[PDB]
Amino acid sequence: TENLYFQSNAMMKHVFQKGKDTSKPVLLLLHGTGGNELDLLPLAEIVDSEASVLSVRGNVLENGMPRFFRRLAEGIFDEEDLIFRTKELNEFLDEAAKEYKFDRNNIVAIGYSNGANIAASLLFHYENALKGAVLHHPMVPRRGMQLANLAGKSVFIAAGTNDPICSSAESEELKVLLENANANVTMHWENRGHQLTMGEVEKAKEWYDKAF
Ligand SMILES: [Ca+2]
Ligand SMILES: [Cl-]
Ligand SMILES: [Zn+2]
Repeated sequence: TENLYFQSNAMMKHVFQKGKDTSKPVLLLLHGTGGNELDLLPLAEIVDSEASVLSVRGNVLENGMPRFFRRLAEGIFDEEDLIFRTKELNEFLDEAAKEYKFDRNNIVAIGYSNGANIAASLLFHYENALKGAVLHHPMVPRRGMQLANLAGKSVFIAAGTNDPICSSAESEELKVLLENANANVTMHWENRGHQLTMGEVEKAKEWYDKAF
């Protein structure tokens, strides 16, 4: 491998695995709080082994734990940092699409928790940052904002029933927000709290094969 200059000087630390089949979506992976850019690598394998993988480590630290944007407390985001980091990530997919010579307009995100949130934030703020997105246990990134039209864009949302972190009503609030902007939104339910489960990944694979 020799994309060494970028890997060291880009706006964001990440790993890239060029895929067996370039025509398939580049899978953008976004860890949850306190994880890292390797956590979700198993997910991509289960979802589309042939697909290119771009996996990113967030630029913010909360008590030693990688996060994609600052929060004061669970569910209370720094809204100025959120937009700045959403922009930052969008401007980074720009440079990574050039540097690794893949199609800027064909990227699909698999995020978990905090990682899912910035992914949903991209959907909200930047019309064409993502072709689609798998959101494992997301929240509403921000309220009261005009979304652009998400016409040909498909979103998978996996949420939990007995979840001490995200209320199921807020998970549906997210669905509705997204549909009102003409996204096609599939929604799967698990009843095992906030943990990311095999159950959901298998349903995401299924969904993914049908949407792309
Ligand atoms: Ca500490
Ligand atoms: Cl978060
Ligand atoms: Zn959850």
